[PDB]
Amino acid sequence: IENDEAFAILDGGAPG
Amino acid sequence: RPKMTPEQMAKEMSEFLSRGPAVLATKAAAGTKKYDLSKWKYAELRDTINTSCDIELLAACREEFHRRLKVYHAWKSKNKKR
Repeated sequence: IENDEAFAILDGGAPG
Repeated sequence: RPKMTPEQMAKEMSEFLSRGPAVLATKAAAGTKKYDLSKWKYAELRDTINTSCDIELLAACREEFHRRLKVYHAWKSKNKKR
């Protein structure tokens, strides 16, 4: 969950 | 894929930014930020930068890395605090 969010931030450029 | 942890990816981004700093204080920033790189994967950006033959593109990737790193730090702040 949280780890996935961090990955998106540094991968998909997501806000988190 | 690199399968690198969030912290590991952030460290690499910082190293790239330090290696080739981009103030963008000049008007060169305009017309470059318009590029959409936030949709490019970390691995894709890494390869793009290495294969980048244009200064404008290089700056674009640097900008994406900085923005991505900023968001990452903010996210960690939320989980770490508040």
